[PDB]
Amino acid sequence: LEEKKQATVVSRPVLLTQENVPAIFDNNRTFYTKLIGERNVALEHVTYGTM
Amino acid sequence: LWIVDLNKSDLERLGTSWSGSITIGDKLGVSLNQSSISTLDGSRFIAAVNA
Repeated sequence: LEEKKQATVVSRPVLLTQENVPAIFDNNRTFYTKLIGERNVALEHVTYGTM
Repeated sequence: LWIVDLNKSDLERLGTSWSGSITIGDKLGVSLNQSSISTLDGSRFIAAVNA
């Protein structure tokens, strides 16, 4: 068995304030993917957090 | 204020992956990919395709 794996991910938050004032941004989506089978049923998922 | 979301995803899956074992004269046993002979003696090698 042999294989070659390659993956990229590029993400960016944007936010604005005034000057000399704090601000918070945070975010977390959950990305699902389709495991093969509908009656033979299962899922798998990864949360992707940012702050 | 205006919430707005856009989502877009596509995914493809194709190919096979093999496993199983053979036997020769009750003298030698060749197995492919972790198929233990301690559970199988005459069950010949199988495949699995996903599309």
